[PDB]
Amino acid sequence: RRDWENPGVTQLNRLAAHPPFASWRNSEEARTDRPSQQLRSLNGEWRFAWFPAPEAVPESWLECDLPEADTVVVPSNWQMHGYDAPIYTNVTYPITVNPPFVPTENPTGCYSLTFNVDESWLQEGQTRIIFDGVNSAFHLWCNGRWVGYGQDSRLPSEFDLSAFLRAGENRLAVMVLRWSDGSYLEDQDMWRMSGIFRDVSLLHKPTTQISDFHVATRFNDDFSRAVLEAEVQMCGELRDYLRVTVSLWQGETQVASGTAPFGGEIIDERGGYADRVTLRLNVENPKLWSAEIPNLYRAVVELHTADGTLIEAEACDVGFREVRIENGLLLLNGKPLLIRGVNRHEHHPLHGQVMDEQTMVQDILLMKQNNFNAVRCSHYPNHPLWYTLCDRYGLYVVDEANIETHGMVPMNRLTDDPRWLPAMSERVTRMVQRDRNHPSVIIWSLGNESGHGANHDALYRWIKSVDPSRPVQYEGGGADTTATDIICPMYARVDEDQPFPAVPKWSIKKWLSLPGETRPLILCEYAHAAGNSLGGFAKYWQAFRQYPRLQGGFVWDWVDQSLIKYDENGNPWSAYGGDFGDTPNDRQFCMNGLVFADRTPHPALTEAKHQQQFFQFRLSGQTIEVTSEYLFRHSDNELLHWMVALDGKPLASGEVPLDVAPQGKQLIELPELPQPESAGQLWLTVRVVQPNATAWSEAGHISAWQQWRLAENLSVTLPAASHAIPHLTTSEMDFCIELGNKRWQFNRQSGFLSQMWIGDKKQLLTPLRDQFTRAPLDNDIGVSEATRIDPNAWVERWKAAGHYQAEAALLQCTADTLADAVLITTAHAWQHQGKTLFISRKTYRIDGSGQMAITVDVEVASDTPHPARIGLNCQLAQVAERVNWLGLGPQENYPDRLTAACFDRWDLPLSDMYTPYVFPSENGLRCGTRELNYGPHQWRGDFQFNISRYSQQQLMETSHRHLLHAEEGTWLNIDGFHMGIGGDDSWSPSVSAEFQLSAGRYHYQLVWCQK
Amino acid sequence: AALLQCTADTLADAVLITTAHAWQHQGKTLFISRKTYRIDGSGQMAITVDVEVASDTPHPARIGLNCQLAQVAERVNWLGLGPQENYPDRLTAACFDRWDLPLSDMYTPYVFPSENGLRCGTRELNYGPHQWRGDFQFNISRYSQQQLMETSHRHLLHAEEGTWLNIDGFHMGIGGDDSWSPSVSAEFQLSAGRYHYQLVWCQK
Ligand SMILES: [Mg+2]
Ligand SMILES: [Mg+2]
Ligand SMILES: [Mg+2]
Ligand SMILES: [Mg+2]
Ligand SMILES: [Mg+2]
Ligand code: NA
Ligand code: NA
Ligand code: NA
Ligand code: NA
Ligand code: NA
Repeated sequence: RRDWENPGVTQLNRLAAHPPFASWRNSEEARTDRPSQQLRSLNGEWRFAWFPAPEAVPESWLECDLPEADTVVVPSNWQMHGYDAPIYTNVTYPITVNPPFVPTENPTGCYSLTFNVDESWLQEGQTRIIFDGVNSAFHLWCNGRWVGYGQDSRLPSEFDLSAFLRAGENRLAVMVLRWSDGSYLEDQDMWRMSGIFRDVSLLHKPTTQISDFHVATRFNDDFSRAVLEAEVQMCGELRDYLRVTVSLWQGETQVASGTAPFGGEIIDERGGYADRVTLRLNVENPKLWSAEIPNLYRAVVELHTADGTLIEAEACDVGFREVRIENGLLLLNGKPLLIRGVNRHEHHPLHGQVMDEQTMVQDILLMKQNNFNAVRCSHYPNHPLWYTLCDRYGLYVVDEANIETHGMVPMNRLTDDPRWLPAMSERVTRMVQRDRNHPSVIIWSLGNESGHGANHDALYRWIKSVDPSRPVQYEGGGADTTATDIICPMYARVDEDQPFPAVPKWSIKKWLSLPGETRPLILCEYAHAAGNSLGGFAKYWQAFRQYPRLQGGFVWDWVDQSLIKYDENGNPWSAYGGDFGDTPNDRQFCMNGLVFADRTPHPALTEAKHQQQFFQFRLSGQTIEVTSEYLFRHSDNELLHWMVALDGKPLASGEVPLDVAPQGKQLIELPELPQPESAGQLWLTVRVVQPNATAWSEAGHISAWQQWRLAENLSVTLPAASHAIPHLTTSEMDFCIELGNKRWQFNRQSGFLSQMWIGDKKQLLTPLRDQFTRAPLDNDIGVSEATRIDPNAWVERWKAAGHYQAEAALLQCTADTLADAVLITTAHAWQHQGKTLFISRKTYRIDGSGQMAITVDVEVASDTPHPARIGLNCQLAQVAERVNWLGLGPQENYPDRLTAACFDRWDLPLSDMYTPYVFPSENGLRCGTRELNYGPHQWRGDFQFNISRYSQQQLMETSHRHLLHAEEGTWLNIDGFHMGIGGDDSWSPSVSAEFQLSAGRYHYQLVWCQK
Repeated sequence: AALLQCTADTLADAVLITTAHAWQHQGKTLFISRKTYRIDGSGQMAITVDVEVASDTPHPARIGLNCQLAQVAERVNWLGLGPQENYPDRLTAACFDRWDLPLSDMYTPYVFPSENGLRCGTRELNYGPHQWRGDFQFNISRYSQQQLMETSHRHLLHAEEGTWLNIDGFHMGIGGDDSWSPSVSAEFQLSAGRYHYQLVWCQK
């Protein structure tokens, strides 16, 4: 019947969806969420055989093991075991678009397992098998007999096996199809894999059982009182002696308990639900749940007889919180939220899409430690443990239906088609039925990038109808359709409109006030983090804080979707689209996370942490004003450390306890500070420290910081008259300056400093020359390709203008001797096709102190695309261990992404001055630097710089980081100016005007000397 | 202005004068100005100016040079934004072109005297036998900034000897969102800390 090519058949003999069950036969166990002997895990070693198509599967496989089969671990994605290749495609479907058909060559994975079942499980009750996740469709057999079928790769499919099992050994056979009509609703931008990638378990339930239960919490006006309402449903034989008891606990303290026989209130002309009952429990002064303070209660649901015999018990963690939209604002417990969120795909560099507790906990800790309070399940229901962790650790969750049809044309071709409504409805309804009791879930999403169809409006209303406790959002069709309670655009900019036809992305500030608009705005996706990105992140947060209805967004995204591969020598390396022979593919577009696949932070993560801080600061004289952005908690685990330093040299510091109420302020007056002796700029740095450890952080954790320039005393003292005077030697080929053990060689043909000597040791491997280009960042490239060039992308504009091929034409090179120094004057023209792009005019002044002052003045043709940078570069002959500098750091920072960096004296091993982006590009820049020390060299001024063993040329010509080779010496790039990196999105120019080098004329000066 | 340095050097085809000044008040260094004057065999004087502004001092109204010329000419010819008075935050209406007006038009008769007549984005200025070239803002009139500041009514202003010239590498915005509180937007305040501009003074 080819059920996998029929959207009308999404399952066969599958049991109803429901909240997590464990069927405890002991109430204390249910209260403490301890393991249940009735819920068995079937994870572990299974038998597996790969086939090119279901027609290739031998009928013998149903009755017994295939000798050809291998023993593999389950859960897993069979691509991770190397049976076939994982495919990385963004929008374009991995299969020919011909709904509801899939390729005849359909990779088929045959899983089997021989397992034991005790007769006690079969003598009474019901035994069901639970598949938490099977990608993308499968048929199930037990002991050779067909059981059922199921689709939707991200929700559990359960089947009753009571009539198929026997005491002792039993064998399951699962035929998993890689492609199915379900694949048409699973076009998410991620690796396309398959298999039994989530847990498999067996659950025993009594015949008379709890088949479902919904927990809800209502409050009075000030949240000082609440009522917990628990609707319980049963299956099996109704008996007057049956009872349901619901008890609520706060730790080991029982807060409330209620008991009642089955029989619900009258519903309509035919009566009510004889198989249901609703318990209502009053709770005075409830401890409220929030991401700030994840207070949780435990609700235990007991099904028992009047005489007191327990039949079975179920339970869940309960978080008392109200979520509602009022007067245009999304409120949690009556307070307006500020969503510091991120989109998070379920991805592991080694295990593919199989999630484990350790990885989940690690992600959550990193998120909270970096000031994130919310996560969007892009773009499907997650592993069930994810919600439990978010409930307990405290994170707001957007639960999203597994529906994405991005590849359709138009995007809503299937979602506006009534014939696909059934399939879509199951993806939404079964998600709600499964996760509705989790307090962490505060918003339901109808899916992602599937246009806007009538099916969306229908399902939007279904959710509003069945669960009025949570708002529903959906971005498809313009981000503000009738299917969303929240304006949730993706990549809409702060001030710039992008008036696309039909689905425009208005400036978020403008969007809010469009005629008749009243809803809150929270970006479902923003700040695309591809490689060296997040430029302009501060601009979003300034807007979020100033506009009440701009309530945040979810960054795109958490982790790079890179996979590990091994070279000829067995060494591991990060691979992306196309590295598995997969084609077509979208190469490196699968990597745009704030952290590498192994969870190591990208530099951009700290920018996010700083901008998402929960404490705001203002300075006025000696008074520091601390304002709390917390909505519910007092600062009961925070103290403020302050430090005043003169050009990196500490002069004073101290610490004051923070005692600020949510939304409150605290004034802190700094002690009378003694005036410094030497000249320089005094800097004030404050940081909030958490003295005590928490569930998500260690003692001493820094949660926020800020800096201010205090008094500055300009140096007005002149340097003592030098002893010696530099000697100039003029030859037809060079201008040589000599002073003591130092020598400078200027080539008169090139007009550049070609060599410098300290003693008899050469200091340069490559002359010191102007540089106006950079190895293109992901944002500079966009979607441009050699086969499909995007003339609008920055990299293409630079290439077309000849920025990368420009040659220096010497216009002037002269030498002059002064009373105490030698002055070399040069002028160069960079041309391409007879076009003068840039003109650099310089003067080098070498005086008796051995210092070389370089003054640079550049002209940039107003009609050439603004250059990526304006500076100098050279390859130093030396390689040192440390890099010391007075400036912004310690991490990588660019003009439009340097708010998190702090001005101070930093010292790091050379290696930390290089950022290992999987896709090589300009990196490691540090801005606002007044002094740089490397080996025997020191550079002073006011510049930006990067230093590493990789030339810009190599970074630009290398596709993967593991292919980079350290070059001889050290490449130094010192810029007077550097273009922003952008990142509002990665398919169009996103560098704001104020961060583009458009002045036309630029000036900077550097002093080079021996440290 | 406290003088910190003033040297003279003779080059292959020119004379180079280098100076350094520090403007102080109550022992506080407000601004430091470093310059070089290069006079070549063609009679042109190239002036390079580099200024440091203490970060803790209120951002300055302008950063430039001024002097009282001995001559009084009838016309002012310039290649820049014009023809009317324009400032950094009020120059959108002005157009870049070659303008030529009588001296009086380079002065705006505001009833209450103040800085006025500025023209921005100017690459060349011509007055009498003088010619200034670069990328600066300037105003030129028979009234000193001092007189303008000390005179309450325009009718009480008297033309001074010669002509007062104010050439700025940079000039602060004039603001105006209201007139009882600071209204010059951040992007138009001179808060960069370090400023650079260059001019060539010659005779034509
Ligand atoms: Mg089907
Ligand atoms: Mg047997
Ligand atoms: Mg998509
Ligand atoms: Mg800051
Ligand atoms: Mg205009
Ligand atoms: Na807001
Ligand atoms: Na991507
Ligand atoms: Na505290
Ligand atoms: Na590259
Ligand atoms: Na006046």
